[PDB]
Amino acid sequence: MVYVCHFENCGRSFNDRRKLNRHKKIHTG
Ligand SMILES: [Zn+2]
Repeated sequence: MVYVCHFENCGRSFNDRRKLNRHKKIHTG
């Protein structure tokens, strides 16, 4: 699935769950 890291430190979009899941770590630590 595609997801959008529209968060207040990124404003990015990622055409894969693996690419958002691996990136979301950088917004948890
Ligand atoms: Zn992001």
